[PDB]
Amino acid sequence: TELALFSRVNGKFSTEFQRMKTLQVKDQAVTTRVQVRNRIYTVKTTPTSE
Amino acid sequence: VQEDHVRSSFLLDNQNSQNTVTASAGIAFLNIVNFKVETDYISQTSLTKD
Repeated sequence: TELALFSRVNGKFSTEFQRMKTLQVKDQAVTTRVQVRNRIYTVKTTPTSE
Repeated sequence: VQEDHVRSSFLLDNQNSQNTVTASAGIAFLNIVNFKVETDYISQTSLTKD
């Protein structure tokens, strides 16, 4: 600010603004399935075959 | 004979900080009838981790 009635009447407003908005989302999904089946039903050769 | 296990794990974080700094002035009656100074400053930080 400034004022006077004799020699020095002025005005000033050196207003400033600095804003910096930074976001950082970071998502990481990971799925891993493994599944295994087994069956048996056995068979032998007869001990007297030719 | 059948069986199964489930093991969920859920770990969440957060650090939501803040700042606010302000200054001021106002030396004004003599040799300068008016000049005013004030700065402002605000900072935020919000970090979530799950």
